[PDB]
Amino acid sequence: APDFHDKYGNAVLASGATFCVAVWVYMATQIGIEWNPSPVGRVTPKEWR
Amino acid sequence: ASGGGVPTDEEQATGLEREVMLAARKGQDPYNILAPKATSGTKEDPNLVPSITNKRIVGCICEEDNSTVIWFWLHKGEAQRCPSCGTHYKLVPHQLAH
Amino acid sequence: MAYPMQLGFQDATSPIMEELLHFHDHTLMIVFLISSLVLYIISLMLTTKLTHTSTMDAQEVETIWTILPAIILILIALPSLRILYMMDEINNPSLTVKTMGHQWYWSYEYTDYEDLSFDSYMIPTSELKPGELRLLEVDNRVVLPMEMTIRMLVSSEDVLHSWAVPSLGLKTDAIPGRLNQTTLMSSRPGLYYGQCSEICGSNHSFMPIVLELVPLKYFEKWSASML
Amino acid sequence: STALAKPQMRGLLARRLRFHIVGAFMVSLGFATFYKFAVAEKRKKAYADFYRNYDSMKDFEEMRKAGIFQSAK
Amino acid sequence: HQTHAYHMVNPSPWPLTGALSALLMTSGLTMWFHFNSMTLLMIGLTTNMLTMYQWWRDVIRESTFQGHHTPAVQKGLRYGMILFIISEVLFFTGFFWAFYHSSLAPTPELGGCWPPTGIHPLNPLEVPLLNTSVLLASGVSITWAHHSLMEGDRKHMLQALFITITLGVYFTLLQASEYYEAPFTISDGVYGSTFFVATGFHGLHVIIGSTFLIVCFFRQLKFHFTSNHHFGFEAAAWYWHFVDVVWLFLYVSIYWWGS
Amino acid sequence: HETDEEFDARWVTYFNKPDIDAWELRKGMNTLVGYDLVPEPKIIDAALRACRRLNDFASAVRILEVVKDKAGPHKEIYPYVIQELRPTLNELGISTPEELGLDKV
Amino acid sequence: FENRVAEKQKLFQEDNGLPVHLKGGATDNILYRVTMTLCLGGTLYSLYCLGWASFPHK
Amino acid sequence: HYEEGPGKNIPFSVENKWRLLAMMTLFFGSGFAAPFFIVRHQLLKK
Amino acid sequence: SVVKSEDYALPSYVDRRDYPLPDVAHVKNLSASQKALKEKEKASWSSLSIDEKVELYRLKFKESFAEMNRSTNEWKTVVGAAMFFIGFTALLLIWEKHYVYGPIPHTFEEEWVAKQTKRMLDMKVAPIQGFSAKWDYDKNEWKK
Amino acid sequence: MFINRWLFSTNHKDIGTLYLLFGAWAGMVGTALSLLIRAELGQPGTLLGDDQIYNVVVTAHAFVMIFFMVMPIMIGGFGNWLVPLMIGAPDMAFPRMNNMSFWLLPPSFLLLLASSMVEAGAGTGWTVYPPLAGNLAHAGASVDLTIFSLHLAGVSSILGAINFITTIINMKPPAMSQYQTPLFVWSVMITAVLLLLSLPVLAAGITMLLTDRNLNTTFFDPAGGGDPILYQHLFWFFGHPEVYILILPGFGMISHIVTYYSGKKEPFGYMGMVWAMMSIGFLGFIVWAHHMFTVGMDVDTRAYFTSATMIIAIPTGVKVFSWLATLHGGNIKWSPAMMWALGFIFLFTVGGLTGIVLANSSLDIVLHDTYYVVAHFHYVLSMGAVFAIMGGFVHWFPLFSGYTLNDTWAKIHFAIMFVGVNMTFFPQHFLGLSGMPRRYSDYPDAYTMWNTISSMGSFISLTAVMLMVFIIWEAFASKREVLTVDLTTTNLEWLNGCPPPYHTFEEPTYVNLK
Amino acid sequence: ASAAKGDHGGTGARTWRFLTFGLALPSVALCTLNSWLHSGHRERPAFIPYHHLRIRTKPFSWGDGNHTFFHNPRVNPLPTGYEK
Amino acid sequence: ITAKPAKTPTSPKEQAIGLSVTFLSFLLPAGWVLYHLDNYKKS
Amino acid sequence: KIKNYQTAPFDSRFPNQNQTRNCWQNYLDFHRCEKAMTAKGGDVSVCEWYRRVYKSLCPISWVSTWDDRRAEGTFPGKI
Ligand code: HEA
Ligand code: HEA
Ligand SMILES: CCCCC/C=C\C/C=C/C/C=C\C/C=C\CCCC(=O)O[C@H](COC(=O)CCCCCCCCCCCCCCCCC)COP(=O)(O)OCCN
Ligand SMILES: CCCCCC/C=C\CCCCCCCCCC(=O)O[C@H](COC(=O)CCCCCCCCCCCCCCC)COP(=O)(O)OC[C@@H](O)CO
Ligand SMILES: CCCCCCCCCCO[C@@H]1O[C@H](CO)[C@@H](O[C@H]2O[C@H](CO)[C@@H](O)[C@H](O)[C@H]2O)[C@H](O)[C@H]1O
Ligand code: CUA
Ligand SMILES: [O-][O-]
Ligand SMILES: [Cu+2]
Ligand SMILES: [Mg+2]
Ligand code: NA
Ligand SMILES: [Zn+2]
Repeated sequence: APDFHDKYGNAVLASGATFCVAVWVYMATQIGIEWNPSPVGRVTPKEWR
Repeated sequence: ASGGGVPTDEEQATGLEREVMLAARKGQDPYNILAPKATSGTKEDPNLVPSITNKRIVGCICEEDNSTVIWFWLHKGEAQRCPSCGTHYKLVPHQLAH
Repeated sequence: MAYPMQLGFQDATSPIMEELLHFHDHTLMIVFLISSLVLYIISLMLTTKLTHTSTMDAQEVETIWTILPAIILILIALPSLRILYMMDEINNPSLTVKTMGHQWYWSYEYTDYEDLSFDSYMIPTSELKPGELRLLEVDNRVVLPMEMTIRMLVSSEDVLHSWAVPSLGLKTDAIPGRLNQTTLMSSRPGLYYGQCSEICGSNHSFMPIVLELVPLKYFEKWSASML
Repeated sequence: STALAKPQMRGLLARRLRFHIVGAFMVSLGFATFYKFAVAEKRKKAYADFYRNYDSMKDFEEMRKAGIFQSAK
Repeated sequence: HQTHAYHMVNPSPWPLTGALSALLMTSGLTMWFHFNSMTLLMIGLTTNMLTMYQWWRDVIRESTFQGHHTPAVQKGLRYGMILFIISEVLFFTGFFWAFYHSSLAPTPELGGCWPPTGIHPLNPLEVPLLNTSVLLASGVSITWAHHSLMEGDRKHMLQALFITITLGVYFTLLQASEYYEAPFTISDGVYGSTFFVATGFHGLHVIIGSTFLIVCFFRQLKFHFTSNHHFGFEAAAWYWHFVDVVWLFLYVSIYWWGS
Repeated sequence: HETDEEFDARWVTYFNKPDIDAWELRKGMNTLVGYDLVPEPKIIDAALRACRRLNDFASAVRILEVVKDKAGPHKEIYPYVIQELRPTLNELGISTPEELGLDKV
Repeated sequence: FENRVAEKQKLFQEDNGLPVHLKGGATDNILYRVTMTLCLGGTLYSLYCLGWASFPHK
Repeated sequence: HYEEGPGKNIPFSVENKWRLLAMMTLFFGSGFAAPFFIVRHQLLKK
Repeated sequence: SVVKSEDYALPSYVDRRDYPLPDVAHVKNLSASQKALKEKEKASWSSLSIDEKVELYRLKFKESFAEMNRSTNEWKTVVGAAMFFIGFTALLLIWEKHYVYGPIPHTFEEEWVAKQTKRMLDMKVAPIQGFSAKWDYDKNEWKK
Repeated sequence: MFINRWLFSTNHKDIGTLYLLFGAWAGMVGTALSLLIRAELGQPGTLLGDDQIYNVVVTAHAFVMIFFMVMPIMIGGFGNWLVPLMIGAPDMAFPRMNNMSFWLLPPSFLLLLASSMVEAGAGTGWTVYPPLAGNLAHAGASVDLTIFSLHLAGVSSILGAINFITTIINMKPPAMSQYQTPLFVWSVMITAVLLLLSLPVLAAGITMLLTDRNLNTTFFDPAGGGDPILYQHLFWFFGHPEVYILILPGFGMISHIVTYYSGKKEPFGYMGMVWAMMSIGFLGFIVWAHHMFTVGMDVDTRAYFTSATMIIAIPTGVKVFSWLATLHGGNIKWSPAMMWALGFIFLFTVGGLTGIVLANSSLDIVLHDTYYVVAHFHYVLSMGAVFAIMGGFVHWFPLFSGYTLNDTWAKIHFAIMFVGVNMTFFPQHFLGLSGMPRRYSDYPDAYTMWNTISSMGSFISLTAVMLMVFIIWEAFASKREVLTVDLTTTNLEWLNGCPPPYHTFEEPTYVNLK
Repeated sequence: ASAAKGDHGGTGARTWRFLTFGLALPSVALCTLNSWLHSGHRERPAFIPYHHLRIRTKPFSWGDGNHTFFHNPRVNPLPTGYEK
Repeated sequence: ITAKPAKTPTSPKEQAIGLSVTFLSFLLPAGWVLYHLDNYKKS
Repeated sequence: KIKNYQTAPFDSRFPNQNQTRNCWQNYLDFHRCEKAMTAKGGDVSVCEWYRRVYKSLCPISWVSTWDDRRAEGTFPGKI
């Protein structure tokens, strides 16, 4: 007699993983958060004085 | 120097306090103030556990100085054994209202 | 100052801060090794179907588990206290500067020869010049001579504050009625930043410290021009 | 057929424990050497090489010519 | 029917009324310090008094009139009172630590000296010494009252207990007169702060201990104590010796070493 | 403490007591599985013969499953111990858990 | 004074189902209602005083 | 005496799971909302 | 069979691999055929059928050790549902970004950071390891 | 009957239930204040206002978590429900005074919320140091309402310590020595001796603050010869014992949970465990000035407090190695409570180790008043005390209520909270080492990547708190009543059934001497 | 110390009444003579408005705010000196 | 532990309603305050 | 005689982080010296060492407050 995990475990794992990755990638990259990464290797220094 | 006028416990204790004080004089212990002393605990000489109802919890300290106590309900009927050391206990129900 | 994504201490600007860095590397390896060993045993205790559930004798193993930690704490404490005493050692400073904390800015007094004092306030974000650091620059920096032992004396004229410069290994509380002393010696010129380090009310986050370390002759002319 | 040989049947938990507590000890000495080299020594050598020929007036003149100081133009 | 000797207490409203009296006293002190009004405070002090009276009344009903203080219940109440007195010893340790901190390292604002410039201590050989003879004497008379009650002598117990209370009230009247005569006040820097808060909380404990002895005096007048069962008197005596020993530390430290 | 052989001899003794009762059979097995060992075939043979004197076929099967369980991931131990007990299994008509289908999850 | 504790032992052991704080008679209920009324009344007033004090009085 | 047993040794009813959801929502939700309303109250003063 | 709350003080049945012989049988009441089976178990076990032996096992115990020790798929439901609710949390952070937070300060504009980074190199921020040690002042570029 | 049972109680199990309900409500207040701190810090700039509103939220967050969530749940809730049952006693020694310890807490919490409602709140830090907390820099009623809220919580806990010590000393079966009482009962006995000796010294300090604010005393005001640093010695003479009072009942619940779900009849090394809790309680009174290494104390003082604080790692290591030895050999049950206890063993070890880093005063000059201290104490409080409270709540909820939780939902709740707390606090070590100060509503821009990650972790921890409320509703909504509990021979609190009757042990246990 | 005293067989009511009337109440009468002999007002010191005394950071919650609770006009000056 | 089947089983749909109402009870009132911060700040 | 003064030297009387008494003592010494010298018809120049050391160490508001209170006749130290 299959229980809830037997019947729906694979779909909850595959759906929850898919969902979690898609919504954190979207949040991290698409909405204007400023992570303020290191300028090293990234930023071309510019005259300020 | 001295003189009287203060009541004694014999005169004036009441309620449970008086019940305990009067049982003590009889050497009786209906309110479980003393630790019972073990028998050899064999099946011929079980520890006799008084109760007012049909079952009482026993704690067995199987060996002196153990820090773990083994707890179980002892039921009226044939003696039961501690599940750790096997020593025997037998329930002796009833009455306490003299 | 701190840089983005920084994981450890600001690089050392003074010999005591370098000592603290190597003492923290020593202590962090030990911290790493014991949390790893605990996580590993946990995993080892949880990954067998073999069982032993009868009473276990504790006395032998408790000798190991008290003596090996005692030996590790001695191995931490010995370099720890050597640094603690080295910082306290007598050193013959060349200059004394006082700083008084206030709500919400710092004043500085350099009164060994003439009566020099001034206030130092955060540059508001709307007034930063291009390239300047939000919340950390001040209008009047604490100019000091590089490569010289300086006695800093710290107090407050109101509530508690605390005067800190992480890259020199410095944090001394500013308490009204008390004059606390610390030593500062920078091995390099430059600008070295810190921030008030005891909650002091509405603008605690906005009363920073900026030291400017330069050669003595420049400090002497700057001090004359600030009179 | 062949009969099967008698295996070890006693002390299997304790034997597993001993083998892996030794293993952890060897691994802990391994990480301590690694860390002495990758981190602690690395740091001591970065500071000593930085200071070995460092010229503090040279470093000050570079900062001054870059405009950073209030007390030196 | 139980077969152990402990006391299952009837459901009671006094813990709630005592908690609400604490809310009304503290919100009352805040309205008095900040909103110019004593109204909440006197409601809380009144309900605190009513709670204390009915709770302790009910402990006398449970024990002298209903018999529930078997020896095991009385041994619990012994431990309770000992632990209570230890907590009060550590409350006064905080005020002794404040006094030694301030007096052992007098700051420039005091003149760098103790007693501070401008303070003129009381003479520890005048009313403070008299107060110390009064509370030591009261520890001797309450010991006489304890042994009289154990030897069954009602007249002498009451005589000795009355003398003890008289001396407690003498100390409190003497201390009230020295408060009024003293030329320094609680606002006279840390000397006046330490002196009036530490002797003031001790005076409060002498007034609480003397009220507890007066409860025992009236209970003894009503024959509540037997010659072997009288834990309320033993507790009041242990509390009274604590008030005497705190005063001996206060007299050595603040009135004599700190003058 | 004692040698292996001494330990085994006391447990063979315990289970060979002719008038062992059901409580003592259970107390013995549930205490013996607390130790860090799979019990020797000779201990198991005396416990299975105690089950036969107590007319308890099912507990004999359960003691064979407890032997397999105590061996953990050492899959060579149970088949060894069943080999050693094949003459007592045949003499007493004890079917193993696998012959009864009771190893199926 | 005469020892009247046995009279009070009989009163407070009467088998009338009263909890101890009400077992003395009609006095105890009046003193309980007084105390409870002051407590609950005084608590409502403290809540009114917090409302008043939580806003500026200009 | 008092009621004994599961669902009876508590000061709130669990006889109806939806009236219980409402009560638990009111209870936990009022503790979680109070600091946000306090902040709002402090911001609206000045 | 049926266990009742009012049985809580009686010896009870448990399946647990560390307590193989529990305090009571799984089934104590016996039908007529079951009674006859327990009489037949007093004779030689070689005369029991496989079925009869299984039945005697299942009167004494509830699950076998293979059954009580079985694995399950519950980890997939736990991990998947925990990733779901961690994913739901990012919705709450997207709502906060959109409705709660205003613009961040102007010091994070690209041009401000490029100038700020030049000034940090000019003041040799963290020149031994942390920051300016990663810039090549001879080449005027980040060290590769 | 409802007022008699729930407002006039004299029963230790119903008073424990009242404490667990009060602590759960205070945990939601404390969680909202934690989310307001991390919303302010989750992007650079200013969200709510300047540091006064911010630090009113930080100060209330701490007082609510410590005095209204952890102490009431561990000592008032689990201590009252479990201690009398684990010694066979029929109730607490002072069952009526026990009810006043509970009912003083709603008025203490009312005073705390009034302090935030009036004037501009008490933005002082939970340490309430002067002169910021004095009458010139915090004029008006807020700091006095905080003082009186701590006076009420102090009296509740001192009365409660007297009750627990008396009940554990005096009300065991006559044959049971204190070396036959379970470890959770030892942990509550030692926590109550720490409360009895430490809370009166906090009450003396905060009454001196009250009189400098309102009666013109000058204990902490140098103009009268007073000293702000004397308040810090009186507060931390209590405050170091206070953190041991927050973790010791947790160590006692972890020893029961690891023993039970390892299928063992006893914890490894019982007398070592008793020795280590009494050694930690004793050493915890001689180390307080490790919270004052930057105030200007003499060097030899700072060497003593570094050495004496490191010494604590020895007994605490004995407990951690003894919990690992209790798992060794076990028939391990991977229940949700065991997951919380195994999280606690590792994450409390990490937090305790960063506490040893901070005990070195030379290093603490650069780490004090930075987020490295906030990462240390949240590993031992959000991942230590709170993981022991969640392990004990899911382990004993079927005893208190008679109903089971859904274990799969509880495992989902543990997995979400474990990611959230670690996301929140691990990066705060980097913020501390790189110099971010405590009590700041905004930070220099370099600190933005780790403050953004730590506030994303705080929102994942909020999703776990919301899901815990639904899990408790689903168990009361479904009503799955308990049947058999394993290991009752070594866990006496379950032997009267679930939930146990209102009166238990009306006939005491029988325990002989032999 | 044994003190200078002697008694001990048992410490009973008769001995503690002997101590109360023969030692403790004579000590209180002696200390009462001694005090109620050095009494009578010694004369007040010049007023000096020292800033570590007569502190006022908040008005007192009674009176005019500037008098201490058991203010004695003869001996307690206000911050501005002795009362008229 | 062992237990009886639910006396009042809460189906998947009923769980989704209880979970959704519990989440909304925490999120809507705080969301309303935070959405309106600016209204309170400059007011 | 002993100029080229740079700052106040280490003083074994005050070897700890708290230097409040150093400042105080030297301000007292200076003012005591100066009162002795002004009295007996001598020269305040001999008091100079104390004056330099207190001016180095003491916050300007502390010296300002102590000078006001000496003028006012409320300075609590003995001079
Ligand atoms: C439950 C809470 C709790 C607990 C139990 C502790 C436990 C400890 N704490 Fe912590 N602490 C706090 C809560 C707690 N702390 C709080 C709230 C603050 C901030 C107060 C404020 O300012 O607001 C703080 C602040 C704080 C400071 C002040 C830092 C500063 O402000 O600059 C210090 C200094 O020494 C410190 C040290 C320690 C140590 C050494 C322990 C030790 O008890 C830890 C011992 C544990 C172990 C070491 C791990 C297990 C051991 C082993 C596996 C053995 C092998 C180990 C070794 C050989 C090292 N703590
Ligand atoms: C028990 C103590 C405790 C706990 C659990 C927490 C939990 C959290 N705290 Fe902490 N915090 C403190 C005590 C605690 N805190 C203290 C003492 C301070 C210093 C104050 C000062 O500086 O003056 C502080 C400071 C502090 C700061 C530093 C503020 C600054 O310096 O400016 C931060 C920053 O992110 C923070 C965040 C959090 C977060 C995001 C959590 C989250 O992990 C919270 C997530 C939620 C929970 C852990 C659930 C809570 C509980 C329950 C819902 C009960 C369930 C009920 C039953 C099972 C019966 N806290
Ligand atoms: C005669 C001996 C008996 C003492 C009793 C007399 C009167 C008031 C009662 C207070 C008792 C105890 C301590 C409270 C603090 C201060 C009072 C100190 C004792 C006292 O009475 O001090 C007086 C000041 O009172 C003032 O300010 C009084 C202002 C009165 C308001 C008090 C404030 C309430 C305090 C809260 C206490 C909190 C307790 C916490 C318990 C902790 C929980 C575990 C001294 O008078 P003065 O004119 O300054 O100088 C004499 C000059 N001729
Ligand atoms: C301005 C003043 C107002 C401020 C508040 C306080 C004011 C005054 C309170 C004085 C305290 C009175 C206490 C009366 C207790 C009466 C009840 C009692 O004494 O009860 C006894 C039990 O002891 C018991 O509970 C022991 C019980 C008591 C502890 C009392 C000690 C003080 C509590 C003080 C609150 C302290 C405040 C500290 C401030 C920092 C009854 O047992 P027995 O005596 O053996 O009798 C039985 C025999 O008859 C049988 O034969
Ligand atoms: C730290 C704990 C909190 C985390 C975040 C909570 C996630 C918030 C859940 C949503 O809160 C609702 O959000 C709506 C916006 O989506 C708000 O409507 C507001 O905005 C709508 C859209 O502009 C208008 O239609 C409404 O009238 C106006 O109230 C509404 O008030 C608020 O209850
Ligand atoms: Cu100044 Cu914080
Ligand atoms: O307090 O650690
Ligand atoms: Cu501490
Ligand atoms: Mg600090
Ligand atoms: Na911010
Ligand atoms: Zn036994």
